[PDB]
Amino acid sequence: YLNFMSSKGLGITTTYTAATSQKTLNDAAFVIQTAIEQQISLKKSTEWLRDAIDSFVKTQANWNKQTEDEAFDGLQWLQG
Amino acid sequence: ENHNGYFVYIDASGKQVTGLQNIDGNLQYFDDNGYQVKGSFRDVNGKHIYFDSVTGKASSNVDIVNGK
Repeated sequence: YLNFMSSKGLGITTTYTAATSQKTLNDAAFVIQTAIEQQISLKKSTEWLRDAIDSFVKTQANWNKQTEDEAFDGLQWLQG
Repeated sequence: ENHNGYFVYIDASGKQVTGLQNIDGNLQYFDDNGYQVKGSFRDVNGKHIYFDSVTGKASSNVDIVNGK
C-alpha cells in the first residue's frame, strides 16, 4: 500500500518490504494520510481515492484471482 | 583471507574491505564486518544485485520482491 500510493505522487517514492520495521511503516502511513487529505481538499472529492483503492486492492493476490485457482479444463473452460 | 568461515579481502594498503568492490575484474560485496557475500541479493545505490553461490561474483537472478 505504501509503495503503491507513493507512486501516485502521495509521498517520497518508497521500496518498503515486510522486513521494514512496523514503526517505520506506520509513520510512513501517516505521511500518506496527510498527503491524501491534502488532495481531497485540493480536488474537493474522494472519487479519485475510491479508484486508487480499488486498483490497489486488485494488485494483491489474496484479493484477486491468484488465490482462486483459475482453471480451464472441462466446463471450467467457459469462465475459469 | 578466511576468518570464522568467511572470506575477507585485505588491500595492498593493509586495510580491510567493506562494500561493493570490483577486485581483479570481478564484482563482489562485503557487509559491515568485512565478510564476503555469496548466493544472496544486495542493495547498493539504485541496484538490486545478486552474487553467485560459489564465487560471490555478480550475475543475473530472479528475486521474489514483495509478493511478486
